[PDB]
Amino acid sequence: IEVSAAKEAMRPEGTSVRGDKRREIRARVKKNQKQMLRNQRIAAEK
Amino acid sequence: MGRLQEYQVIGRHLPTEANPNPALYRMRIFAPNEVVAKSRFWYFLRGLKKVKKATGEIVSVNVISEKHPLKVKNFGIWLRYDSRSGTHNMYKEYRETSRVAAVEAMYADMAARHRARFRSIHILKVVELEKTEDVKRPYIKQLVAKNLSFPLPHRVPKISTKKIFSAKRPSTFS
Amino acid sequence: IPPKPRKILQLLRLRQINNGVFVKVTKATAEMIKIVEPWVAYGYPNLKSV
Amino acid sequence: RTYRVGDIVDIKVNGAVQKGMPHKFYHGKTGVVYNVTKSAVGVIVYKRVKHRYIEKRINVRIEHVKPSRSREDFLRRVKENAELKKKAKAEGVPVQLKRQPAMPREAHTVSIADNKPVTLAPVAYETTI
Amino acid sequence: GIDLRWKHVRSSHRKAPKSDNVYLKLLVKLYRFLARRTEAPFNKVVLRRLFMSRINRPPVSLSRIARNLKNGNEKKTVVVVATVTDDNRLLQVPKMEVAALRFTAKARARIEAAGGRTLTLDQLALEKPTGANTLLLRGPKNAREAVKHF
RNA sequence: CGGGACCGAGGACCGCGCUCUGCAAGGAUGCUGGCGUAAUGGUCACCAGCGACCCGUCUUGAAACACGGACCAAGGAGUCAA
RNA sequence: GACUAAUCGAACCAUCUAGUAGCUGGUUACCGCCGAAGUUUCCCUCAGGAUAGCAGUGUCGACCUUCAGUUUUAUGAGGUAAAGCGAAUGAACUUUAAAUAUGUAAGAAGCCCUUGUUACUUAACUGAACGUGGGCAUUCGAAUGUAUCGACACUAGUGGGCCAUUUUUGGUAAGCAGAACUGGCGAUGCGGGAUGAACCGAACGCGGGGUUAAGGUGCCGGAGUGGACGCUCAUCAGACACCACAAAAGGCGUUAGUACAUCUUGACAGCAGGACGGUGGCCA
RNA sequence: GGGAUGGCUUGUGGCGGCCAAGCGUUCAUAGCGACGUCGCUUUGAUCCUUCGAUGUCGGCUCUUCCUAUCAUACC
Repeated sequence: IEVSAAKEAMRPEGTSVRGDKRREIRARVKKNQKQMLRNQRIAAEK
Repeated sequence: MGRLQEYQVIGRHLPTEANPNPALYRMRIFAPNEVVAKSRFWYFLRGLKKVKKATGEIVSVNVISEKHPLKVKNFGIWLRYDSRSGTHNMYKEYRETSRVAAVEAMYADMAARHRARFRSIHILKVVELEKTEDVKRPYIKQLVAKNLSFPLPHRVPKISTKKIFSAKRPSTFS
Repeated sequence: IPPKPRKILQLLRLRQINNGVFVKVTKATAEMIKIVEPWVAYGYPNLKSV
Repeated sequence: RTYRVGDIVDIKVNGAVQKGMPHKFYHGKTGVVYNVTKSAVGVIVYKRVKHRYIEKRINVRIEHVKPSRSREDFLRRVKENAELKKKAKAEGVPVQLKRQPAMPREAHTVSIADNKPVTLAPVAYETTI
Repeated sequence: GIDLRWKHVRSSHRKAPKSDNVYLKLLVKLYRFLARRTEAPFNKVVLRRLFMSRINRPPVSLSRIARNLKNGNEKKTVVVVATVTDDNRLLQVPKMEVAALRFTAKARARIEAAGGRTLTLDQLALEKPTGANTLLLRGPKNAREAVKHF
């Protein structure tokens, strides 16, 4: 994998470039799950 | 192709610990000079025995002169030549006084009749035909005929190209 | 001329056409001359030539 | 095998995983390690564009990375030169401590008596028949 | 044609002063003669610094001279090819022998009052033509507002 | 050992040399003839052999297209201040 | 949307006003010294930007340290050719080992040893890191080249152009389209390809002599109706061809060959003769 | 303020299968394959199935050329 020098300089220690896509996927899943839980709570209130 | 000479070229693989006395390979090469002769030797050795020039060495290069250059001989040449179809066998005959002269006549003949260049021709055998009965081609058979004698009709006389104008019309009878 | 033959000719000091130099034959020089073979003619000079 | 920051490594992609993989240029390249990971490693590789060099940083999985023997000859020669110079000072005899290129071969004579040469045609007659 | 991958480089240093000071021209002639006819590297350095512009000749103060006069240099002749200025923070001027391009009035007065000697560069050429027992001093070149803003 | 062509930079001596009374050795001298003026040389006009697109300007990578130019004189466009 | 003094989808006159334009046009003596460039990297694109790179003038610093689009050596990648298997085993076999270009490394600024600490690491004073001291100048540890240094300052154009060899990725009925390196051109004259952006040779101060390159030597046209051996006759031959037409194509054109076959027990071509009987075989 | 495919084309369909002289291969018997051929595309009928302009053609008047010939000449 090609690595940008600025991104690897700003990268925290211990983390690798091989987990970035899993991190992004986890963030997207977390946002979608939060929206689903909000919809469920509103529907249960109704 | 050129003023050719025949060279005995002897070469070998470079000696190693496993092979302290490598085999000697000998070839007869028709070439304009010794550099071309050694290059053709290494080309054929690479094509045959997988011995490279970098791992090999030249042991000897000698000129093989004709034994009787004043004796008229008939020569048979077995060659293979490469065309767009592929490789073709050929047996031809030449009436010359030396093997080198026969080989040059062969190169001129191949270039004239089949457009075969030097690099597409492999000379496999050059032999002197020991008997008159060994001659196969009619263009040599008519020359080896008994009591051969011919005239020369319509001989254009040799006139200097710098003498533009002539006062008499030339004759073509001598 | 490509950059590698150009650099080899510069290191051999053959900067002009019909320039000539003496070279001691080693492998390290022979490979250089073999690379610049499309621009040079070379050989073994005798005492009269030298 | 574990790697540390600063050592020299070679990159060799091995097996069926080298099939359509996007960066074929870095295969067979040698670089210096800057980052260490349990399953990966960070390598600095220099590229040449015209007269100048540029620096690229790559992440390579450790199954495609081997330690290099680039400086092994230099360290071996340094050690050998040290011991040979010490031995030369002990014995009072100069010795050659520099590599030299390969020289042209000298003159020698090759005998023929048990090694008679074989005459070869451009093609083999046993192949002709 | 001749293939020239490398280029012959014209000189990137001053060969002559840009100034029109006639006395500087006479000093330059004298030190050209000295640099040609002597082996002393001091003369060549002095000639080259005489060629120099003003930002390349920063002033040297009496406190800087007094700092460099310590540790066995008290009897050497101080050579500056710039202006020697006075430092009022230095309350006691040591005895010194200074040859400079020019002096400020207070620096000259304080050197002569401490009992030292003030010379010009032609007097320095007369007394030390080979630069023997000299201490060559330069001022702080990077102590300029433009250099700070670079 | 012959035959021919082009050239003669420098301007006391100094040097390397040699075949050493001197020389072909760190760059041409010697002898002779005609003429001493348009003879050599030069300028202009024309013929002859060979050579040779119409200038800016624009465009893009470049050409082509396009635009300006009947001719001449005089003005005529990177200045001053902070 | 007609007319309102040849002026009207808002008259005419003067002023603000030398209004603004990123678009068009133009922008004035000579010589000398240098001398360029087209995704490098980042930013939401087009009606986008910076920025790397390449240049010139000044200087200064010991213009000190040497460095290098190159080879060699060691080791990677390419094990890929190849030799053998009277070595084992069976491109995937191996003792050995290709070609093209290609990465890394090749010293005193270096190498090694020793002592401690560690906040790294290790079962661990163990490795490694940081310091400490010492040894190694007997050669400074390949070749070749080396008017090729460094650091500032200020200034300027160009920074997603065209063509081509090679490598590579895709395609089309056929065309072709992306990248990478390199070379050329835009900026460039000269000799030759009759002619000319992309071809070959060769790069340019003013002159004289000599010799060549590519290309040429029947005349135009400087140089050969030059030499040797052959081939070819075209009812618009051919002479700068490779691509297409276009096929394993059609030729009682002409040569040189290869294979198979017949031949004094008479081949191939002819001429003179035979070419018979069951039998008008069966069905229709 | 700019700007205004081309030595092309012609007379014989496509798709699928088969055969096939040959090319290759003969430690694999695969893969190309001209010539062909086979299948999809009313007893001289029906006349009660006309299936979309973005692309533009014209006419005089007059001359010449090509041949891929309708007529005239010959075969």
